[PDB]
Amino acid sequence: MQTVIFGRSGCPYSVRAKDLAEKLSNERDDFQYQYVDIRAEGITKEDLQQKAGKPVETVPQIFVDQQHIGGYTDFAAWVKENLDA
Amino acid sequence: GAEDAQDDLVPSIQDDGSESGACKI
Repeated sequence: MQTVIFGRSGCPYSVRAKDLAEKLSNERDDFQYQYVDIRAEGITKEDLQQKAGKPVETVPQIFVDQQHIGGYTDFAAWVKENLDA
Repeated sequence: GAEDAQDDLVPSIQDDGSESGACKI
């Protein structure tokens, strides 16, 4: 499992979304987590929405096993569908 | 006159899925 995060270093809710993946990475051995800047790196929600195939407006901006999965919102609901299911 | 602008918080910090935050470059 590979989970990739676009822009931690820029806002607290994006950090919380990153931290959720890192927290899961702490909890298990299957689950690997990756952080990539967008505000530093010169990337934006206009780039991310094209790559993802879906018009995005705001954060979070996460991908799981190379696929777009929102982040803190999607990820909490996804984690819940496993651990609270 | 001379004032400060403050935001009240009725909800708790509960960790479960806020979908937005307008963050970028």
